[PDB]
Amino acid sequence: SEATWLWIGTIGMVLGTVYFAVRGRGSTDPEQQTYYIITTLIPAIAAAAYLAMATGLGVISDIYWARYADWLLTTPLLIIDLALVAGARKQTLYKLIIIDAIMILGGLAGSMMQQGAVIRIVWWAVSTAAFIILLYYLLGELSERARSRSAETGIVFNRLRNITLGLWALYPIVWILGTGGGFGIIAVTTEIMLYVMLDIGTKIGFGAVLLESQDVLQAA
Ligand SMILES: *C/C=C(C)/C=C/C=C(C)/C=C/C1=C(C)CCCC1(C)C
Ligand SMILES: [Mg+2]
Ligand SMILES: [Mg+2]
Repeated sequence: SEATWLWIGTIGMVLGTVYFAVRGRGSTDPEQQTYYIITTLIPAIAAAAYLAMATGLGVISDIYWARYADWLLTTPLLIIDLALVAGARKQTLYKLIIIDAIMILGGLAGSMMQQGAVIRIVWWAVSTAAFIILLYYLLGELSERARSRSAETGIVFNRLRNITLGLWALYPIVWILGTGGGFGIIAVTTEIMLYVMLDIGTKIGFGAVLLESQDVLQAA
C-alpha cells in the first residue's frame, strides 16, 4: 500500500523542481545562480529517487538504497545553502558536511545491521550524537556569522535555520519507530508517508523561503 505514497512523493518533488526551474531563469548575479542550481538540484534528486522506489527499483531484498542515496546527496546541498546564506568559512562547511555524512552513514548501518537489538540502538545513538553536533553548530557560529553580515541576513538565516532544524529533528524518531532499522511500532506504509511529508517540507518549503528572500539578502 506504499506505492500510492511513493507516487505522491514523486509528483510532489517533480512539481517543486519544475517550479524552482521556472523561477530560475533570468538570474544575473552568480550567487543567485548558485542558489538556483542547488535549490533546484535538491528536489530533482529527490524525484529521481522516489521514481526509482515507485517502479520496482530503489529497494533490494530487506534494504532501501534509494532513500539513503538521496539523503547522502541532498543534505550537503541544504547545508551549503545555509552556509552561503550565513557566510560561514569553508572549514566550518567541510566539518558540517562530514558530520552529516557520518549521521546518514550511521543510519544506513542500522538499516543493514539487523542481527540483534542493541546494535541498531547504538548506531541510532551515535548518529543522533552527530545530529546534536550539527544542531549545536547551526545555532552557534553560523548564527553569529550571519548576524555579522547584517541584521536582515540574521533574521532570514534564523527562519531558514528554524525550518531546517525543526524538520530534521523528526527523521530519527521515524527511523527508530519504523520497521526498517526499528522495532516495528509503526508499519512500513506509515513510515514512507511520514518520510514523504518531511521531504516535502525540508526540500520545497525551505527552497521557497530561501528564494523569496534573495532581494533583501543582496541589499544588505
Ligand atoms: C532532504 C532530506 C533530509 C532533510 C533528510 C535528512 C535525514 C536525517 C536528518 C536523518 C537522520 C538520522 C539520524 C539523526 C539518526 C538515525 C538515522 C537517520 C539517518 C534517520
Ligand atoms: Mg528526502
Ligand atoms: Mg527533510
